[PDB]
Amino acid sequence: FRLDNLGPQPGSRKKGKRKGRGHAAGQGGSCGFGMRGQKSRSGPGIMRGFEGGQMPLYRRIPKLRGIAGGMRAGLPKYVPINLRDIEVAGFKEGEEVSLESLKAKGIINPSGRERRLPLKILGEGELSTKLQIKARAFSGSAKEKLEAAGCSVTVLPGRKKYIKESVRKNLARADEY
Amino acid sequence: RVKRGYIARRRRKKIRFFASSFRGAHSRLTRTIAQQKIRALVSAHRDRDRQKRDFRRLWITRINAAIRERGVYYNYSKFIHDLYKRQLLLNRKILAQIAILNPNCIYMIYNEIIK
Amino acid sequence: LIPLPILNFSGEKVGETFLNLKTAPPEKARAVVHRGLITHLQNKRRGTASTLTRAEVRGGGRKPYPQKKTGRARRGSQGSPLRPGGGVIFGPKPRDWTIKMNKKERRLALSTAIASAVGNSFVVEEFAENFEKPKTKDFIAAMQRWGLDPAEKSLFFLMDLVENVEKSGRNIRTLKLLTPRSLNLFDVLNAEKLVFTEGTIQYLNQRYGV
Amino acid sequence: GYKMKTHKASAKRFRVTGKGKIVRRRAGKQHLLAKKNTKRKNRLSKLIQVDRSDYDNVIGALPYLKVNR
RNA sequence: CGGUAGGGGAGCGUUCCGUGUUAGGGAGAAACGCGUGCGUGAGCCGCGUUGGACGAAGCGGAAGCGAGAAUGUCGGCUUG
RNA sequence: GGCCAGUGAGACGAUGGGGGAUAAGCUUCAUCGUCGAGAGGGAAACAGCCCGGAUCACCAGCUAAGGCCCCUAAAUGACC
RNA sequence: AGACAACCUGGCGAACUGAAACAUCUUAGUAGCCAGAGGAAAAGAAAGCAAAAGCGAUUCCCGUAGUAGCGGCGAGCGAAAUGGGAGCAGCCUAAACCGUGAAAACGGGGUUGUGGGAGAGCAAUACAAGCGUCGUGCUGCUAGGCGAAUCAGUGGAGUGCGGAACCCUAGAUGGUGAAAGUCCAGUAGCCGAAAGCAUCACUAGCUUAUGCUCUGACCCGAGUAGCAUGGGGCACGUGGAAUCCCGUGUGAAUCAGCAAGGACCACCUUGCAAGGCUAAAUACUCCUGGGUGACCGAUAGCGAAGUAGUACCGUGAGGGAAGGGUGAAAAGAACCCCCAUCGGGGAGUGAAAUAGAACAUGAAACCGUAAGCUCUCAAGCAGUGGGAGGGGGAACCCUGACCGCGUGCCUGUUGAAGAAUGAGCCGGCGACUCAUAGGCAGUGGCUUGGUUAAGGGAACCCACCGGAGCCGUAGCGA
Repeated sequence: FRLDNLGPQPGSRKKGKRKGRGHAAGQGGSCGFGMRGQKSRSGPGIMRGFEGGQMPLYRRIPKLRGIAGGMRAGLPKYVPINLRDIEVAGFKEGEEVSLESLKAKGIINPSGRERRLPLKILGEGELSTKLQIKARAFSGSAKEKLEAAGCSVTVLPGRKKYIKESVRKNLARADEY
Repeated sequence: RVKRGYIARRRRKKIRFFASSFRGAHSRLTRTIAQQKIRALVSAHRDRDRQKRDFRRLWITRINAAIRERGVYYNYSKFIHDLYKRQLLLNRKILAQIAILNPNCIYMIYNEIIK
Repeated sequence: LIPLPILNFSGEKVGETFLNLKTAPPEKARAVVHRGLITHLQNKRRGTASTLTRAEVRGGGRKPYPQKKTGRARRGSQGSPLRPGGGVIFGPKPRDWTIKMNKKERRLALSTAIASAVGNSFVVEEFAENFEKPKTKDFIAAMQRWGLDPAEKSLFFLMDLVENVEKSGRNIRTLKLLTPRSLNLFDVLNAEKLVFTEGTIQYLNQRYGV
Repeated sequence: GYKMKTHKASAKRFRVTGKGKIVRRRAGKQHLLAKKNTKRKNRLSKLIQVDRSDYDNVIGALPYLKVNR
């Protein structure tokens, strides 16, 4: 493969059309911008989502729901379905499982919020071989599937939240059964 | 990264040469050499299709006179009653051509038509 | 693929050292290796091409004469692009091109280049060098007795590149020594006369599989 | 090296629905409803998908939002 | 198989770079012309001169890249 | 459906109408034609009427609208 | 005490603009002006961030995130913590009590934080660091030197070409009549300094701090934090508006305290103010040295390839041009003739001077000259198809008698040959470009995943490294 001999495949590259060089090119003169008007004039031009004085669609419509204050956050716990977990990459059944094992396996990868996710096991999907999961709270349907499977499952307590002593004492007082 | 040109001089010498014997500024003065060029090509079209049309005309009138030479009222009209009734495959107004070269032949044609 | 005999200083045929390298699918080789070259030497360039716009040129910003009441065009500065005093429209200013080419593709441009140069009388191959008092005569004579000398650009490389061959390889313009650290797509892409050593034949084989 | 800002005045409006198509919210609901029949009122509450014209006024005006078609 | 606005397809050309201190070149590089040579065409081959030094082709790359229209603009020249 | 345009005051002719004075090469709408964006022949000249639709070559022929005394092709042809 | 290209800090601080108007907002705290200082400045060692888990002075790049949020919730503005890197560096003071005192003041102890410092005891503390005295020795900078290898024939000249040798730790460059490793200055490598200056090291001085423990309850940066009130900036437009600095007036406690943890209140967690200093990574160019150029090469590149901020213009601030290329060597023209010594023709030089000094290729417009054919009853956007007559080298090209057809070109219009626009002609200069991002298509790589960014890499490109981060994997819901 000498330097001279090498060539690129066909259709790999398209020469950019240069507007205004000639009439034969066809973009010459007006350049397809037509005659006059705001679009024809050089400049930033009319703003997008602008209706030329009519109320824009965004303006007429009320902002969705609960707009002002809202967590507007979904993800809490990364969710990996059983079909995805049992199927595809398959655990030895000797292996521990959990988030650390999963990342290594490559079935599930958490990058933006590794810290925020605790993981969850979805009810959906069926697992052929029983396995032990040290992951935190799972869906009841999903929890049921593992139990039917008979694979050992263990809930994991991720963290403890500090509470005021007076409040804590109050809870103890309730302990009326 | 200046990229200046000379391809105009050839672009334009070529025309400058196609417009020779144009008798005015139409042969020297480039910015009009161009539009002249355009207009010579255009009249080449119109004079070409009109030359087909024009030579028919010329032969119709020429054959027409040769036929009217018979002193009785014949025509280029009636000569063609009688030249298609008798099957002659279209001497193609080029009987108008021998009519001036071999006139005796065209009198032979004409007599066979009259029969 | 195809094997190839090892040479020596004397120039005989010890050894086998079969070389196998991963290659692009046929009909995709040119696009794969061409694009790799063109990112190579497109990336290499350097901007170093500047100019001045209507705003930097030193000409002033005085409206040279009033708008109307004069019979003459509406010229609006003598620093304007139209006037031949300066002010270029859309001149070149230092742009910094760079073409991220996917590693696993770039590799494959090498493997294709190499794997295409071998087996057609374009890969002689050695095993070592012992030069002392580096002298560019024993070395060029080595090329002579060795493979193809003819000073016809004969890319040529080695492993760990002992100084006393670096130091006698530079005088000869046609062939330039290479190391894995210094490997480039360009110069191993003559497929003309490129040599190897066993450290390169297995190091090479090791880097690329099938 | 710069980035395209998202017209926040229409990200507080739209939304996109997993299968990837803009929805919105219907208009005329928190104002003067003695007048308005019930029937109309529960027609003026359902979040409906949005028509195509503006579906092209916005997909350009709100670029980081993962809409298909 | 008419075609303006306009959209799509296929190309030529110019300065520069890779293949190069390339092939070729003081028996002579480019501007002017004879060849209706050659092309649908942008243009290409040849052909010559007092001077006369550089530089193709092919496969590729980049663009201060293609002009008679801006009462454009710089220079030289006319008309009256 | 995707990616993207240009267009946003048309003109006349035919018809049914409003306004006008059943005036305008006026204005305003509805249904079609040509021009716009379309050449060519008839109309003396003559976008918007008639035939008609131009890929090219032809010093070949038949016709359409229209025409046959001269300028310009073709009967100063028949009979009422 | 003056000067400064740009970068920096401070004070004052606009507007055209965007919002298709415009007063809140945005351009923007930008521009500019003033005031300092540095080769860098500013910032900086925690009354910080966090969040039941951890960090640990500052300053930058990546990235989180064009997300959270703010916003006539309009135009728009837009963080940060965790994560990854570049660079790392910590100290000195104010009390408390002691030794002075013409009652100010100086000396010594004292400086840290789940709390230190004022108080109580040794077996004769050393290693460690900084600095300085002048002093010593290499390393580089400011001169420089040695430094390999050939000739012939070609043609005005050879470095090219054909032939024949050689060097190469030196085919990097500049020249030399025409291009060369072997012609020259050179280059690799190598040697070199009075003296001056650099970045370090060492020989001898000051200086290093928590070697430890325990029970008291002194001080722990006073008109300062708070508050009221007026603001400014915080990504955050007076909003529940925290922290952060300011104008007016009131005006705490200090450790069985005080501030922060986005009003506020409790409990818990972090840090402990109102004193100061400090290198690097970092932004910059009027510049200097080294190198590189898909940068220009004479209306381009600096405005400026010669007395270029020049001539010139303006009172003044200020504006601001154009002019390059005989030859390899002036060998730049001895002598003669026309001759007011302007300019010429010979002669001479040179390869060439129709290269001769308003000299290098020399286009077009425009000004002539000579030859070929042709116009004086003409009518025409001046051409075209037919071609009479004639001239050319002996079927092609020149000119054209006469006929027919043909209402300039662009912009722009429902509609222009238009008596609508524009252009005197010629030659040049002159217009959808780049940066980063979203979307789509073509092409390719990979895939039961794809990719790395900042950053390194014996320069710059770069093989290899770098998994932080992003995209595809689960939706519905405020």
